[PDB]
Amino acid sequence: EEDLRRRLKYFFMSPCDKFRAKGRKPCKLMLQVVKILVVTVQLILFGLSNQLAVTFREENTIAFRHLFLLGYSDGADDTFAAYTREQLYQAIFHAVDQYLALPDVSLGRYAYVRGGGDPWTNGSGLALCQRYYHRGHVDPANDTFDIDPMVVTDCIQVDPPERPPPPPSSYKNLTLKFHKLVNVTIHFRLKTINLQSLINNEIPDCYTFSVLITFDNKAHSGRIPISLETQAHIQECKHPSVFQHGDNSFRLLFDVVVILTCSLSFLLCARSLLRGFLLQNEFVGFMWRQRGRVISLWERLEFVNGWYILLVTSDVLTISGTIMKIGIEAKNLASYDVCSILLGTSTLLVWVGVIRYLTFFHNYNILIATLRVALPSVMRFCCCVAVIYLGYCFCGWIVLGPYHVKFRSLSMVSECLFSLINGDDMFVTFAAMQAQQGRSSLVWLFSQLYLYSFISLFIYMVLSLFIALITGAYDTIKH
Amino acid sequence: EEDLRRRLKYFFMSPCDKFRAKGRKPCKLMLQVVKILVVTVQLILFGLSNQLAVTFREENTIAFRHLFLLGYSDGADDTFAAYTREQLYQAIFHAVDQYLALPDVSLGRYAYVRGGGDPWTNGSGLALCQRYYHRGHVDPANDTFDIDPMVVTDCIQVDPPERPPPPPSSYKNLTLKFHKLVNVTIHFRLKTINLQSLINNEIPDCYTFSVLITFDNKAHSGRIPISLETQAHIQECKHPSVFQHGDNSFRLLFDVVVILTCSLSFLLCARSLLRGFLLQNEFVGFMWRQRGRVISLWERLEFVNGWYILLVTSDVLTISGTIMKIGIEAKNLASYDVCSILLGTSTLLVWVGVIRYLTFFHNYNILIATLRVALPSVMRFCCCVAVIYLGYCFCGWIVLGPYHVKFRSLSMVSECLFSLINGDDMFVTFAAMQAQQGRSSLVWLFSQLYLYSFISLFIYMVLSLFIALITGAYDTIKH
Amino acid sequence: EEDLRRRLKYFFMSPCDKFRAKGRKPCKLMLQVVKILVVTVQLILFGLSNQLAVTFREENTIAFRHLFLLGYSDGADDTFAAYTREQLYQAIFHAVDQYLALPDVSLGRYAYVRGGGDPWTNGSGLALCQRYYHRGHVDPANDTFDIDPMVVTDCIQVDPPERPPPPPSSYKNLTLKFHKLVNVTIHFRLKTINLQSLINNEIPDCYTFSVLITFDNKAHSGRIPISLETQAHIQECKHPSVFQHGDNSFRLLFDVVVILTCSLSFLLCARSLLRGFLLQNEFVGFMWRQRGRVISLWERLEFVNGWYILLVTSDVLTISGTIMKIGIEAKNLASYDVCSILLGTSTLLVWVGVIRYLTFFHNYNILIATLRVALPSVMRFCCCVAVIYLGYCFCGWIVLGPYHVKFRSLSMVSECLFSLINGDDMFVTFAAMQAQQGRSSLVWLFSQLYLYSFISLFIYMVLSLFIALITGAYDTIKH
Amino acid sequence: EEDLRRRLKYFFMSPCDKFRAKGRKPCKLMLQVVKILVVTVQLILFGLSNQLAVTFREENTIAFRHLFLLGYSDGADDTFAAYTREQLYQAIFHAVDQYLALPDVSLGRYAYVRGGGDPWTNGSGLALCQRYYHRGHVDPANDTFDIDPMVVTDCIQVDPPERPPPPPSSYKNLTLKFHKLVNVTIHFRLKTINLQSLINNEIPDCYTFSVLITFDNKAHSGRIPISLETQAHIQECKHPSVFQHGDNSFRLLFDVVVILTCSLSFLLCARSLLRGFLLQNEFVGFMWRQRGRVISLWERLEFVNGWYILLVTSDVLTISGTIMKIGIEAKNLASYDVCSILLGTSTLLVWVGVIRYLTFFHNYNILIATLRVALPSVMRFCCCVAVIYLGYCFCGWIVLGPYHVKFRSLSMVSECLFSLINGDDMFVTFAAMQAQQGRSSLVWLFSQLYLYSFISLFIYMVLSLFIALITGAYDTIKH
Ligand SMILES: C[C@H]1CC(C)(C)N(C(=O)CN2C(=O)c3ccccc3C2=O)c2ccccc21
Ligand SMILES: C[C@H]1CC(C)(C)N(C(=O)CN2C(=O)c3ccccc3C2=O)c2ccccc21
Ligand SMILES: C[C@H]1CC(C)(C)N(C(=O)CN2C(=O)c3ccccc3C2=O)c2ccccc21
Ligand SMILES: C[C@H]1CC(C)(C)N(C(=O)CN2C(=O)c3ccccc3C2=O)c2ccccc21
Repeated sequence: EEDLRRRLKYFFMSPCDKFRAKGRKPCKLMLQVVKILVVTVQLILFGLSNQLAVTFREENTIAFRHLFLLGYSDGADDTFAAYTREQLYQAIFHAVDQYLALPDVSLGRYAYVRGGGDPWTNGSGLALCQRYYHRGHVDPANDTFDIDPMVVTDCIQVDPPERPPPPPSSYKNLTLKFHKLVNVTIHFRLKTINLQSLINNEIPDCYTFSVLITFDNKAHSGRIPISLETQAHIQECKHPSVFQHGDNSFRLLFDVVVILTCSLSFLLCARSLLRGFLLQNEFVGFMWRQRGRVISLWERLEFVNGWYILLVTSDVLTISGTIMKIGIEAKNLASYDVCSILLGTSTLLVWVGVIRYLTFFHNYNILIATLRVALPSVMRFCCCVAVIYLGYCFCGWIVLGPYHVKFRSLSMVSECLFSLINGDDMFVTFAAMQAQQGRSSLVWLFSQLYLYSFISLFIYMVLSLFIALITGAYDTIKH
Repeated sequence: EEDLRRRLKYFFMSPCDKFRAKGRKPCKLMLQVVKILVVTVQLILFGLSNQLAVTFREENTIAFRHLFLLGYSDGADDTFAAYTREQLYQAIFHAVDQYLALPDVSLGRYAYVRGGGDPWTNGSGLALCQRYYHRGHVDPANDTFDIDPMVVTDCIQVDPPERPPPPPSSYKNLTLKFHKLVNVTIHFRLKTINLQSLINNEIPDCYTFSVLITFDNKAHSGRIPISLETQAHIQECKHPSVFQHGDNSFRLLFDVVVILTCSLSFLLCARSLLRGFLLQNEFVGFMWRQRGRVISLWERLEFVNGWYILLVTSDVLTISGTIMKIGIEAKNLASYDVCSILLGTSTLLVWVGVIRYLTFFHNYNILIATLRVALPSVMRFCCCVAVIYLGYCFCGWIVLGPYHVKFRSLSMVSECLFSLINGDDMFVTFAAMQAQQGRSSLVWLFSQLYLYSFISLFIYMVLSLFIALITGAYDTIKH
Repeated sequence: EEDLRRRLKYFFMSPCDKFRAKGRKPCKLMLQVVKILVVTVQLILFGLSNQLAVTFREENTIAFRHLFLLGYSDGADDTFAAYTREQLYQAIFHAVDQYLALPDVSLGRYAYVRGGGDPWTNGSGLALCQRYYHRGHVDPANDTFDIDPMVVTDCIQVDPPERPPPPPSSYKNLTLKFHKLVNVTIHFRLKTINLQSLINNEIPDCYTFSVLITFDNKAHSGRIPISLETQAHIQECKHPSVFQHGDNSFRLLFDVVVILTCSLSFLLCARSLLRGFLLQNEFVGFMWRQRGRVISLWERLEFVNGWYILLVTSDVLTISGTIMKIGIEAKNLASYDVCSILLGTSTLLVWVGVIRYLTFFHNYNILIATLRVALPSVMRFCCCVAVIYLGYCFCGWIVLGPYHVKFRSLSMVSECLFSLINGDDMFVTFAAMQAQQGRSSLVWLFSQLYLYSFISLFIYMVLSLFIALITGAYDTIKH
Repeated sequence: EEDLRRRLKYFFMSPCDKFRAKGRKPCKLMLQVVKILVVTVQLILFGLSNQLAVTFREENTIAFRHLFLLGYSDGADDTFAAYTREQLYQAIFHAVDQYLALPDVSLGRYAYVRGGGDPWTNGSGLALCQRYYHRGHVDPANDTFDIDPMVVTDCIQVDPPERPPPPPSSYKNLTLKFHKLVNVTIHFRLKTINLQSLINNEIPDCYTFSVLITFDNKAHSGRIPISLETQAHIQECKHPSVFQHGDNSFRLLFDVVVILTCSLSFLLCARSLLRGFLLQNEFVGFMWRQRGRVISLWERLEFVNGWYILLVTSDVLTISGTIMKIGIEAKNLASYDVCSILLGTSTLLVWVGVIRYLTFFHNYNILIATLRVALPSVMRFCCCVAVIYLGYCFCGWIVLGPYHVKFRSLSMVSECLFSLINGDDMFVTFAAMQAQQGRSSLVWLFSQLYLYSFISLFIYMVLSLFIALITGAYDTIKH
C-alpha cells in the first residue's frame, strides 16, 4: 500500500526486527518471561499449603475409618459391607462405642459438637438414623405385602460425657426392622485444630469434619455397603502473634508483585488490542482506494492475533487466582480446589506463552502452525469419529456397565474407550468378561464383538487417518 | 441419458440440492435426528432398570458367598478351596448351618422352597449330593483298584423349620469317601422380593435364586475349589396399585413413540428401497439402446446404497427391542441381556447414522469413504495376518495354556494376542513365565521365542502394512 | 530359452494355470488343506490330556503348600519367610506333623515311599537335612570367627506308621545352630494315582511327586524364604481293561492318519525338491549356449523355493510329534513339554502354510513379499539397534537389578526393555524407583536418565526408522 | 588439493580401505572388540558382588520390619500406621521388646552397639525419642492454646543385657502427650557379619545397620505412619586367610587387564586426536591458496569425530570404575551405587561403540546418520513440546497431586505424563479420579479436561510431528 504500509507491516514483524527498526525498548518482552517464573513459584508456594489441607482432610478420613468401622483395613473401601444381622449391629455399635470413647482411644484431638442442625436435637452430638419404610409386610411365599415409599426417620440422639462429670444407654435397645430397612446413617461432626500448618506458619486452621457413616441398603441384596464420608469446614479460632512476623509480609508481598506483573502485562496487551481496533477502522485501505479484489470481510474477523486473547485469558485466571489466594490464606475464604484450578490453568496457559516467544529462524512456526492448517480437517474428521464413539459409549454403558467394573458410568466408559484406542487396560476389559463366560454368554459374546470392533476400528482404521491428517498437514506446511 | 437422466441424477444428489430442486419438505431428515434422541433416552431409561436387575442378582450372589462359604472374603473367587478333610467338612456344614439359620442371621429376606424338582424329594429344600465313584479301591502302593466312571448320587435332603413349630440331624452323620469323591454339590433355592425396584416404581419383582455350592474335585489334586453360582427366576406375586399411576402410562407412551418413529422411518426407507427396484427395471437404459460398453451386471449389485440397509437393520433391533422392553417391563417376559444387546446395537448403529447425514462441503466423505477404498486391500491383507494369528493362537493355547493364566482358552489367547499387538499386559505375559524358568525350561524358552516373534512380527512387520494400507487409501482418496 | 523354457516356466507358474496346462490332478493341494485340519485337531486332542497333566501336577503342588507350610495362603509365593526362631521351628515341625498325619488330614490320596535314594537311609521317608557350616564362630563385636565353606549335612530320617501297627520322636530334639545355618531342606516323595484322566479314559497315570521344602538361608539376612517345589514321575501300575475299548483304537487311528498325511505331503515335497536338483544340472542352459550376461552363480543359491523347506521342517515336527504322542499316551514315555512344543510349532508353521496357498489375483504376494524386500534393510538396521539394546540390557541388569523387581535377570531386562519400546509397565518401572528416591538417590537419578533415554530413543527415534523401512518397502513393492 | 589431499582423504576413509592402502596393521580395531567383552564380563563380575550387598541390606531391612513393627506383613509399607493410643503404645513397646529379646528370637546374628553418637548417652543402645512441642494447650472448643514450634527431645535410653549377667524398666513409664506430639523416633544400630559373601570368597563384610523406626505425626491427622529405614556401614573385622588364595589374584589380574585395554585404547585415541590438531594447523589449506569460499571457521569445529570423543568419555568411566572396584573389593572403599553407574554407563557407551565399527557397504550409516540430520529439527520441535509439557507438569503437580497417587511429586508427574504419551496407566489415572467424583467435583471435572487434552494433544497432534520429523529425515537421507 501507499501510506500506511509501514504501520501495516510493522505490526506483524517479529520483536527483534520490530525493535531494530523503530519504537521503544522491549519491556513487554521481559515481563512475560518474569511472569512465567513469578506465577510458577506462586503456584508451587500455594501448592505447599494446598496439599497440606488435602492430606489433613484425607488422613483424618482414613483415621475415622479405622476408628468407626469394625474390621476395615486400608484396602477395600468398596467391598466393605455387613452380611449378618449381629455383625451389622456390631458395626453400628462400634461406631457409637468409638464415638463415646474417642478422646481416650484417638491419637489426634477431636472436640465434639452440640446439635445446631436438623439431624440433631438441642444437645445431641452423635445421631444414628434409620431410614425405613412406613408401610411394609414383605414375605416372598404368602400374599399381600403393601409397601409405599415413605421413609420414616427413627433418629436416636446421643452426646458424650466430658472429662469432668457433673454431679447434677438408649441406643443399646436399637432394632432395625431389616425387611423394611432402607439404610442406617450415623452423623456426627468433629472439630479439630490443624497443627500441620506450621511449615508456612499459619496456625489458625480450625477444622470441623462432618462424618457420615452410611449403612446403605438401597439394594436389599443381603449386603449393606458400609462407608464413611467427611465434609470439612474451616475458619480461625483466636490466636494472633507467636512466630508469624515475616511470612505474613513476604507472601503478601509476593502475590501483589504477581498482581503487578499480570496487570502490567494485561495493560500492555490492552495497548496491543488498542492497535487492533485502528486497523479495522482502515478497512483494508478502502480496497487500496481501487475497489480491487472484492474482499468479503470475513478474514477481517480472523485478522486479529489470538495469542494475546489467550494471554489475557491466562492473566484473568492468574489475577483471580492471587486474590483467591490472598483471601484463602489471610482471610475468611475457604476453597483450595477453585484457586488450584485457577492458578494451575493460569500457569498451564502462561507456560505455553513461551511458544509465542518462539518465532526465531522462521522454523519453529513451521512445526507449530501445522496444527492451524490441520485443525480445519481434524475438526471435520473428529465429528464422524466422535459420532461412532458415542455409539459405543452409550451402548457399552447400558449393556456392559451392569456386568462390569469399567463401564459403570458414561464417564468411565469415555475413559475406558479412550484408554482402549491407545491401548491400556485392553486385556483387563476382556478379562472382566471371563466371569461372564458362564453367565449371560450372549453379553460375553456381544462384548467380544464390541471390544474387538471398537478398538480394531479406532486403533487401526480411524487413528491412521488422524495420523495421516497431522502428517499430511506437515507435508503441506514444509513447502 | 435422454429421458430418465433427471430421475437418475436426482436420486444420488445430496438432500440440500435435492430439496432445492424438486419434491417435498425434508420430513425424513428430522425424524432420523429425532430417532437418535428418542432411542438413546429409551436406551438409558431401559438401562436404569437393567442394572437394577444385575446389581440385585450379583449382590445377592456376593451375600450368599459370605453366608454359605466358611472363610471367603471379597477377593479370591478362584483360589478358594479346601485342603483338609475336617476343613472341607466345616465348609460343607457351614453352608447347611447357615441355610438352617438363614432368617436369623441374614440382612435381606429369603424364603425357602419345597422340593418340586429332581435333586429334591417331595418336601426337601437343601440337598447336598455326593457325586462319588460306584467302583473304587485306589491305593498307589499295592495292586488292584478297579475303577469305572459310574457316579452314584448320595443326596441328603433337609428342609428348615418355620417360626411357628408344629407339635405333630442326618447330615451330621455325613461321610464323603474322599478317595472315591468326584464332588459335593449343595443345591438350594431362595425366593426373594426385589424392593430395589421403587426408583422406576415396579415393585413386582419376585425373584427365586438357585444357589449351587460346588465342592469340585474333578482333579483329585488334594485341593477342592469351593464356588457358589446363582440362577435367577423372576415373575410377579400379587400387589396391584399403591403408587404406580403415572410411570405405567409414561414409559408405555414413550416406547410406542419410539415404535412410531422407527416405523415411520422404516416406511420412508421402504419408499427409498421402492425407488431402488425401478432403476433395476431400467437395466442401465438397455445399454443406452446402443449395446455400448459391454456392461457385466456385477456393479449393478453394488449400485444400491447400503446405509438404508444398515438403517433398516438398526430399526429392526430398535422395534424388536421396544416390544421386548414393553414385555419385560409390563407382562411376564424376563431376559434383560437380549433387550440390552438389541437396543444397544440399535443405538450403536443409529448413532453412526449421523455419518450418513454428514455429506456437507464434499469433504467428510473424503475422510469416511477411504475405508470403502481400503476394505478391498484390508480384507485381502487381513486373511494372511489372521492365518498367522491362528497359528500363534492354536499354538499358545495348548502349549502355554497349561502353564499360564492368560492362555487357558482360545478366547483368552485371542484376547491376549490382540492386546499384545497394541501393547497391554505385554510384560505380564513374560512375567507369567518367571515361575516356569525353574520348571519346564523348554516351555519357558519356547514362550520367549513365541512372544518375541509374535509381537515383533505384528507390532512392527505387519501393523506397518495395515497403517500403510489405510494411509495409502488416504493418499489415493485425496486426489 | 529354446528347448527347456516350457519346463523352466511351468515349474514357477501358479497351481491353477499349472493344472490348466499339463500334468495331473491337484492331489498335493488338498492334502495340505487336510493337513491343517488334521494336525490342529490332533494338537487340541493332545492338549486335552496335556493340561490334565499340568493341572494335576500344579494343583497337587498348591495342595502341598497348604499342608506343609504354616500360614501360607494362595498369594505370596515369594515374600513367604520365617523371621523368628520358634516360628521357623514351627514351620519345620508343621511340615513333619502334616507329613506324619497326611492320610488323616488330606483330601486326595498320597502313598509314602521307602528310602531308595541318597538323601534317605534304607527305610526312611521324610528326611529334613540341615546344611550348616563345619567351622564357624561368628560374633560381630569380638575377634576371631574362623569360617570355611564346608557344608555338613545333618539329616534326620523319619517314616510314618501305616493303619495297622505291628506289635513287633527324634526330630523334636532338633537344633539348627542358626549362626552357622546355610539352610534346612525337607525332602519327601508322595506316590499318587491320577484319577483326573478318565475324560480321555487312560486311568494308568501313577505319579510320584518329589516335595522339596526349602528353608533357604543363603543370605543370612534374618529372613529365610520358605518354598515348596515338586518334581513329578509317571508310569503305569497294573490295571488293564475296564472301559477303554474305543479310545485306544480311535486315538491310535487318528495319529497314524496324521503320520500318513504328513508322510504323503513329505513325499510329494521330496518330489518337488527332486525337480530342484535337475535345474541345477542345466546350469542356466549353459548361459543359453551363448556365454551371455556373465552370471555369477549366487542367485542360483536363492533360486530354490523355501516354502517347501519350511513345509518339510514343519512336517518333521508333526511326525516327530505324533510318535512322541503315541509313546507318551500309549507307552512308557513321559515328556508333555517337548511334544507340545513340537506339535505346537508344527501347527504354527503348518497354519502359515496357507499363505503359500494364497497367491491369487497377484495381490496377496504384493503385501506378503514386502518383508522379503525389507528383510535386507531390517537385518542391517536391527544390528545397530540391538547393539544399543544390549548396552541398556547389560547396564540395567547390574545397576537396577539389585534395587528393583523387573531387572533381576537379563531375561527380565530383555522382557522389560522390549515391553517398554511398545509401552507396557512403563509407569511401573518408574514407580519401582519411588522407593529408591530416599536411598541411593544416584541410582534413582541414574535410572530416570536410563529409562527416559532408552524409551525416548527407541519409541521415537528408532521405531520410526523401522516403521519407515517396512512402509518404505511397501512404497517400493506396489510399483 | 595439491600436496596434503592424500593425508586429508586418508584420514576419513574406512578402516578396510585405509588398511589396504598404507599404514600399519589394525591393532586398534581388535582392542575395541576385546574391550567390549572385557568390560562386560567385568561389569557382570562386579554385578555378582553388587546385588549381594543390596540383597543383604534390603532383606535385613525386611527382617527388621517383621521384628520391630507389630502387625506388619510384606505388603503395605505405606498404609501402615497407628490409629489408637494403646495400639501405638504396643507398636512402640513391641520394637523395644524385640530389641531387648533380639538374639533369642532372630534368625540372623545382630550384635548391639554402645552409645558413641549424639542420640545416645555413654552406654545406651536403643533410644526412643519423643519430638514434642515445648508450648501447647490445644482444645478446639475453648480459647487460648499458645503453640510455638520448639521441639523438645525426650529421649529414653536403654541397652540390653548380654548372655553373662554381671553380679555387680524406665520405658514402661513412657507417656507421649499426643496433642503435643510431633513424632516418636526409635534409633538403634545393629552390627552384623555378612556371610553371604562366600560365592566370590570375600568374607570380611562386617556391616552396621542403623535402624530408624519413625512414628511420623507431622500431620496430626489421627494417623501416625510407622516406618523403618536402615543405613548400612561396612568395613573388615579381622580374618585373613582361610580359602582366599586364587580369587584375590584372579579378580586383581582381570581389572588390571581392563585398565590395560582401556588405557591402550585411550592412548590410540590420544593419537587419533593428535591428528586432529594438525589439520587445524593447515587452516583449510589456506583457502586452497585461492582465498575462495570466504570460509567462516565454524565447520572447522565440527570436523573431529564424535564417536572417538564418546569412546574416550566411556574409557574414563571404565578406568575410574575399575579403580573404584579394586578399592571397594580389596580395600576400605564402600560405594557400590557409584561404581555400578560408572561401569554400567561405561558398558552402555562401549556397546554403542560397535555402531562406530558398523560402516560397511555404506548402508548402516544411512540408517544411523538420519538422527544427525533430524536432531536440528528435533531439538527445535522438542523445545515447544517441552514448554507445553512443563505447563501440564507444573499444573498437574499442585492441582492433582493433593488428591491423587501418581502426581505427588514433579518427578512422578514427569513419569506419569511421559507414560501417558505412549499409553501406560492411562486408564488408572482416570480411575484415581473416581474417588474424587463425589468430593471436589471441580477437581474431577478439571482432571478430565486435563488428562484428555494432554494425551489427545501429545499422542495424536504432537507425536505425529515427531514421527514425521524422523521419517522425514529418513526421506531425505536415502536420496
Ligand atoms: C481424543 C480426540 C481425538 C479423536 C478425534 C481421536 N477423538 C475420538 O476418537 C473420540 N472421543 C470422543 O468422542 C471423546 C469425548 C470426550 C473425551 C474423549 C473423547 C474421544 O477420544 C475425539 C473426539 C472428540 C473430542 C476429542 C477427540
Ligand atoms: C483386528 C483386525 C485387524 C487385523 C488384520 C490386524 N487382524 C489381526 O491381526 C489378527 N486377528 C485375528 O485373526 C482375530 C480374530 C478374532 C478377534 C481379533 C483378531 C485379530 O486381531 C484381524 C484379523 C481378523 C479380523 C479382524 C482383524
Ligand atoms: C524386536 C525386533 C525388532 C527390533 C529391531 C526393534 N529389535 C530391538 O529393538 C532390540 N531387541 C533386542 O536386541 C532383542 C533381543 C531378544 C529379544 C528381543 C529384542 C529386542 O526388541 C530387535 C533386535 C534383535 C532381534 C529382534 C528385534
Ligand atoms: C521424550 C523426548 C521427546 C519429546 C520431544 C516427545 N519430549 C516431550 O514430549 C516432553 N518431555 C519433557 O519435557 C520431559 C522432561 C523430562 C523427562 C521426559 C520428558 C518428556 O517426554 C521431550 C522433551 C524434553 C526432553 C526429551 C523429550
